[PDB]
Amino acid sequence: RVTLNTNLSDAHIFVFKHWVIDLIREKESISSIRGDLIPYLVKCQYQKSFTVRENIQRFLSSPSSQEIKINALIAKDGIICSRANNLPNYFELNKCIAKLTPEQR
Amino acid sequence: KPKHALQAIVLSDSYNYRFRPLTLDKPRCLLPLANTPLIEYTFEFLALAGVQEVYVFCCAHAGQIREYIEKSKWNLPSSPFSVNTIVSRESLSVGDALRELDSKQLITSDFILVSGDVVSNVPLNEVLKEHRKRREDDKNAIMTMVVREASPFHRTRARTESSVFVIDKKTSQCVHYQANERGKHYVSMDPEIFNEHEELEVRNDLIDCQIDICSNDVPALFTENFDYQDIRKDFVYGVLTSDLLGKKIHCHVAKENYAARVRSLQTYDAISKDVLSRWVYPFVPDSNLLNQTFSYQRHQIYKEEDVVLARSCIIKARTLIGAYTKVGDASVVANTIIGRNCTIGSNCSIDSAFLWEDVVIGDNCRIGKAILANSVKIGNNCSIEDGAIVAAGVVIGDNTIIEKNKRLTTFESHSQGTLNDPSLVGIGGR
Amino acid sequence: DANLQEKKIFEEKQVSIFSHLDWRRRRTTENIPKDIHPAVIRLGLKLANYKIFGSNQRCIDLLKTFKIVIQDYQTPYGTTLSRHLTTHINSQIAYLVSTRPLSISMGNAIRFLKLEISVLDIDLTDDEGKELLLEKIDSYIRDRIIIAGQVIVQAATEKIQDGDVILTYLHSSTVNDVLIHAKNVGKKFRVVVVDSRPEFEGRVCLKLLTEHGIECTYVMISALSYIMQEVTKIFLGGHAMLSNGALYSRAGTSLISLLGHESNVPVIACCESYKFTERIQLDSLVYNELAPGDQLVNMGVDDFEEKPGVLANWKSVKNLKLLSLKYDVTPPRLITVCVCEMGLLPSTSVPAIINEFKQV
Amino acid sequence: DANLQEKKIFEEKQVSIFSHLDWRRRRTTENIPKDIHPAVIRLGLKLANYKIFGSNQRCIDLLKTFKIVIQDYQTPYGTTLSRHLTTHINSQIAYLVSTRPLSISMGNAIRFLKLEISVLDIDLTDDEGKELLLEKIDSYIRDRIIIAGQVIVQAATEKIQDGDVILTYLHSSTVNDVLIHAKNVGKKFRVVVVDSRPEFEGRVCLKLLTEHGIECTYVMISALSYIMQEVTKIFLGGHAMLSNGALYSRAGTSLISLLGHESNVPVIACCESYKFTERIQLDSLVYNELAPGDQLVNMGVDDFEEKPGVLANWKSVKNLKLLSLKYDVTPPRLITVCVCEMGLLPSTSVPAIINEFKQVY
Amino acid sequence: SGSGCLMTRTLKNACIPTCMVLDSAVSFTMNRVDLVLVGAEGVVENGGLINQIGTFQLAVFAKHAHKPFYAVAESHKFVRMFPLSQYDIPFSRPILEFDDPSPETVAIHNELIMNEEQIRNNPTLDVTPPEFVSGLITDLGIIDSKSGVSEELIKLYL
Amino acid sequence: GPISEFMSTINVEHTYPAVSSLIADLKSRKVQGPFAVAVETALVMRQVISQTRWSTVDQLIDTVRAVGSTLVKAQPTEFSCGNIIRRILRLIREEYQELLKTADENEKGGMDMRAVIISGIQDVIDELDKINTDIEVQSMDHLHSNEIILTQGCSKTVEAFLRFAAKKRKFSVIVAEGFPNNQKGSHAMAKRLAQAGIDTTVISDATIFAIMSRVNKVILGTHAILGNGGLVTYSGAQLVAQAARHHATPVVVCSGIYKLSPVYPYDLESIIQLSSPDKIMSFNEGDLISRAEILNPYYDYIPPDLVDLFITNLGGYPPSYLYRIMNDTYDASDTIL
Repeated sequence: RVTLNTNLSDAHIFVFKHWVIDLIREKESISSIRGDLIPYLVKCQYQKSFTVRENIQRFLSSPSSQEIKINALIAKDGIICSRANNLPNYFELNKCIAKLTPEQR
Repeated sequence: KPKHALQAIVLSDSYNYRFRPLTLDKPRCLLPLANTPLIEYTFEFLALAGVQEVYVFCCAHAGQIREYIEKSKWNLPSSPFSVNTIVSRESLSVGDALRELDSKQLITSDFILVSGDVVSNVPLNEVLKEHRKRREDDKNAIMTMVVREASPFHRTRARTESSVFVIDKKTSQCVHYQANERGKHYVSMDPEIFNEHEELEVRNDLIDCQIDICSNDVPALFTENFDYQDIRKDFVYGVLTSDLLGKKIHCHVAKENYAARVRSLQTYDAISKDVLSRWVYPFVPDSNLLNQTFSYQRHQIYKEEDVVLARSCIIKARTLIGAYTKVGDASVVANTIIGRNCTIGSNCSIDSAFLWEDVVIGDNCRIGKAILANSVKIGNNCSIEDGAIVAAGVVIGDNTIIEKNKRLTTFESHSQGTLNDPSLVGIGGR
Repeated sequence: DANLQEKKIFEEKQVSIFSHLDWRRRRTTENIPKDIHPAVIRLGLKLANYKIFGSNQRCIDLLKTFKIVIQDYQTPYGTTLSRHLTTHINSQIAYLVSTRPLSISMGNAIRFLKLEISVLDIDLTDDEGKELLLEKIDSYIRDRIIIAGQVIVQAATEKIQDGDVILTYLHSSTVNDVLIHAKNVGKKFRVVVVDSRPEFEGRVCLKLLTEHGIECTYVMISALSYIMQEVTKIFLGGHAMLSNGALYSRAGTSLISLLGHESNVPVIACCESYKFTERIQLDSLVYNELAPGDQLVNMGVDDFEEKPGVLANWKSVKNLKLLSLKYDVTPPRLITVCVCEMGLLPSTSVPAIINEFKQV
Repeated sequence: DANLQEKKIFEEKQVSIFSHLDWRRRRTTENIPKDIHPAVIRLGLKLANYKIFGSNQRCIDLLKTFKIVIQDYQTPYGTTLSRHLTTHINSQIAYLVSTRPLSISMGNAIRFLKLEISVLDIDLTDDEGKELLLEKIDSYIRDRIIIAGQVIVQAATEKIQDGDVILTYLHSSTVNDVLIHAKNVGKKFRVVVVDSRPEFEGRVCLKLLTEHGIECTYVMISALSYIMQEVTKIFLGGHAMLSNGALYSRAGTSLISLLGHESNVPVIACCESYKFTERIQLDSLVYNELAPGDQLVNMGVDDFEEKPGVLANWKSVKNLKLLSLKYDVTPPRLITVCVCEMGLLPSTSVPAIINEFKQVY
Repeated sequence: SGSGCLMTRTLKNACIPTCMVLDSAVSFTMNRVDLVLVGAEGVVENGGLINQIGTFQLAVFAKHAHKPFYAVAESHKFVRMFPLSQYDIPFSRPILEFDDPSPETVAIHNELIMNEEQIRNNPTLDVTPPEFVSGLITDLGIIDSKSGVSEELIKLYL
Repeated sequence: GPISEFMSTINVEHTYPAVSSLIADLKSRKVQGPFAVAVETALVMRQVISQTRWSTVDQLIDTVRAVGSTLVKAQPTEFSCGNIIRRILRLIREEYQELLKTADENEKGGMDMRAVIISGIQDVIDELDKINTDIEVQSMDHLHSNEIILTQGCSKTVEAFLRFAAKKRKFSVIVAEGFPNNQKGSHAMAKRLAQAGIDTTVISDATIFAIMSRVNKVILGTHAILGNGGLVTYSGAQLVAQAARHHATPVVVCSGIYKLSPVYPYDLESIIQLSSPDKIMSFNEGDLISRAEILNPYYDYIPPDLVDLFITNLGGYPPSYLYRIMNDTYDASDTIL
């Protein structure tokens, strides 16, 4: 059961487990986080044969901290709201600024 | 009240083949499920929907089909609908019936269409209101497909019913559809639907009962596009690809009640277990719609009145026994349905089998996962492994073993069957 | 705050027999203090948003978390480890309490951990005091919980007999580990799984047992009268055993026991020792714990889904208020045995075992 | 005013359990209406001031009084007797109820007499109508009570066995009338007389049985556990038997039956048939009648002997109230037999007997 | 009465499994039984059940075991008597008396029983009060109220 | 002795069609619930009487019985069917014996009583729309202010029972939804009880034992009452009675009389009915629905020794007096149909 929206934009708010930073050091072919890293992560989520390496797990990355509680799977979720959350790339600057008037006097 | 009577046509003979070794003696739409002919399961479904005028296409055994209907309960004035039968060419393909339909100009308004025989208990009275509404503002609403929420690996979801739908989560409009085939590795659709749809939902959890709610134009449309043969691989595909011009279809995913179609060998078994298990209430033996004498017993055991249950015979769970049927001593039955007036020997072992009207089994017989048609006899010391299928009249000699899937027959086709005993390594008729 | 709140929390002593049951919950980290170690917060969320959180696993994860707290603790070297450490811990439970009331499996563990704090010698340095506590906790986990479970599993399996048909209710990971261990030793039997609204905790016991190849049946609690005729024994894992002999477990646990007694079937209670308590209740309303009433609004057979109940305004409708307790007290005369790691004891023999440990 | 009072009688449904029980009693002749017959006055005084007023003698004196009322009634010339007579009588009841609530015995008598007035033949005359129902009344006193009593006592004394130890409680004239019989028929037995506060009705039972030469034993209700070990049978006279099989008698009657059954003694209920009621009571609090609370202030072994106590100002001290219910119901699982004039019946068989008399077509 | 040795035969001659149980072992038997059924030598105003000596013995076990207790009785056995306790019945012979001695010194053991003199001291009959009988099977139908036994009984004696 | 032994299934459809149409509606649960069954059972026999021709009375009582015997095996558990039949049978042989005598009384064969039976049938139909309206008034002798009450699932009879008290007395009731089968209507009832000024609280079915400790009375509505005073009631009611008796809490049953039936509960397993498991576990959990046994009964039997009071259209009556309501309403010849 897969739902998918189209009128959705990124907000560039990502929160990562620590271990992913070592992946960024190794996998040099990652230029933009939003452009490259996220889809890289989502492919590995379900693609079976796409299991080049999970070694960047259980390597004493400290998730208990001696026996793993989160190994056989890598997860990644999304979250949506209703108002006041975007990022300027030109045309927003006119708008996000206008949106920035819940001020007073 | 009129309501254009609400018509409904039933496409029998459409899936007449896959039940091959038996359908040549009597058609699929009349063989028993839980000691009850299929079309009855379909009819009471139709009546549940408020249908008032039914037309049944027939090709194989159109006589004994109609003869049953004529003497059925549905030919009475108490019936809620007036069933008429229709004959056409043998091995009838969908649409070719629809084309023959409007050539008779007998479709008045919105109707339902069923390709085969269906067990179900979903009240469509809500689906039509769903259908007839969004149509009254967009006369290009053509077909409303009703489907059942389920698991991807559900026992009641096989290849033909295994499909992938893409629906507008707001208005429930199937914008893309494709069947699941070993090899079809990807799901591909032109993205221009995204520019016309905000919130889509890709679902592989459906069933596709193929109980579509068809509009008024559909038959005439099938005559305009004479190429369309299959309602799922020719019709809808043409609508989604804009072959048929500027028309929409909609999906109604039911989340409660039950719906499925008796179509394949790997479904008759499944659905039997699904109606024995009370999934299709009230359509259960305990209702006795045809004046049977069934009664629910614990662990899903169903018996009729006047049944010879020998002491020291052990009846396990999930089984069903018709009336006038005898069972020997030290015999064991489990997860098998049994037609009326059968006769089971002594010191036997049955499991996962299916027995029909008046069948005779000798002493010391072992059976499993086998279909035993009407009026067949088995000698003593025999044994039948899984997958076996025998037709009527067939009789097996004593001290014999029928291998798996070894379908038999009492007729003159290519199948290995022949009646008299012994009938495996010892051969009759060849 | 608490000065004014304590008057509020007392003004709630009026007509509603549930007026005293505290309903206040902190489900977010909004306005959270700073004294709070991360691993405590991650637990505070799990305490408030998880719903299949066994009474054991909480006490485990609580203590394991407490280890990290004490490890990462930095005592003010203007003092020593002993003084100003419970005060640090005390300021952690107050958060952890506000996210969900303390179980009985947790309080006694906390009540114990606070003692070993107060008794260790001052000669030890802080790095010595820590490493000591870490041992006592790890021992408390193995001796009082895990091993005790492994004993109960065996002893309970003994009274299982081939041909039995036993009844569990609402996923007690202890009584699952029995049934699981019961099939592996080859005991021939089958299971009845009684579930109930709102959070059908049963259909996960059905999942586990089925994934182990166990014959099982699934009926809601309103089918007890119909299904008890098949059952032969009843197995219950409790949240705690009171000192009167009563079994303090979840909702229908009483009706399970009561209906069984009125059908001559036994109510076997599996509960570890540390869940025992000196507390004693006459009714299932004095001490209890509330759940969100909105979870009743959902009609059909699913928790969080698209069921716009006809009561979704009960918070705003006058004279209509939903509620759902989540523990209830069953008298002894229905419970026939408590199987603890000290062996199979009569439920009424609880306070002796409590006074057994209190010799220290 | 009545509706205004009816508004008051609504607000008396508050937190207190006994909010609804009616305390309004008139114990004087102040402001009496005129349409009140003298013989009714003397009665209403006896109801509110007597204390050993058995539920039987009340129904008798009520009827014998009612004869004197009807005998002296005078219908207006512009109306026959039947029309506008209950109205007169109804104006008598409303007074009598204001002195002390109607017993169940008295009530059914009202319901019966009010009926025979309706079915009364219009084609008669006054002196024809009067002289008639006076016999109907005298017949009611004959068959329904007096004879019925004489049947019960004989039917009850039959189950008295030589060597018994009988236990009665709080003076039931019927229960006294059977023990005195069992004495005079030669039965060898002895009696335990359980009494209780506040108006020690048991002494007058002790007084009677003693003057008939009966070995008696006198203990307060607090000694039930102590005294039941000698008792072998329990005799109770009821104020009424409910339709569910329960027994509606004075206060301790419930404990008497309870403590007895937990010591394997039978509870024998001696009650007439006119005291059967079509109603039922799940608790001893919905339908009942109060006594003044002041009666248990004079704590001493007396009630008239004006020797005070500590609670004399209870009416003036907040969060303090004394009460004394006069009846409670006893579940039928504790009553063993009911001794109606139709023989020894099980208490549960009451409503049939009620429906048996409704054969009055 | 020893009639048990006879009843088991009367059933066996009709292909009915039989397991004779000692009078002292009905309790152990209950959890196996689904329903207990007995005859009646006399029915009482209170809905009682005057039958053989052991009926009330197992009428209470059925109560304690929550298994239904049914009794069969013919209408020509409704008697007009009323016991107050399970003992208030007339004794043909004085029963259950004690010996008065004086200083005179004088597994399975089936042959060790009471003499024919001791037995005659023991009672012949036994009465079960109506709260222990789920229903009564009569030609008048199945009666269970135990106040309807009286209406029917009263319907007779007149 | 059913009807098919008398009339051929086809000619039944021409003589009395509504009968043949009712059986279909009766087995297919198109008409369920005892009331809906009752009223439709009556007015079907109305046309039957208005459509059969006969000479002697023994023709009818043998005919109307015969159709009933089939009209029961349609769906027997909906007991209100036979109860309307059994009451009609006495209705004629009473109107017979009264006429056969009042003609003998006129002294010193007229089957034109059909319109009397219709005037007798319509009488009992008008009694049905007068079931609660004369039952709701018994509350003010049982419900009192500040009391706490417990019920279970939708039951309009009990609903109207309380709301009448709520007119003047204020009090509190507790509702246990009849999961899984009485969930919808039960919630609605509480929402209605709130409007009437009733401190109503909705609880899970399992929360019953908890709150009973402080419950004054429990009120219950049944699906039928059997010949032993036992109760056939919608699911989950034994939980209430058993919890009540554990607290000595009085149990009250507010039911009409058309459900009172003389059939004796021999085997319970032939009484309870089993609905679809869809109401208990979703069809999606495919792994589970295959590997397990899932059952959803929607009736429940509670024995008669557990009810303390019966509120009926005739009044309050102990269970040990139900038989006298039978024999005054039915005839023992018509126990079996």
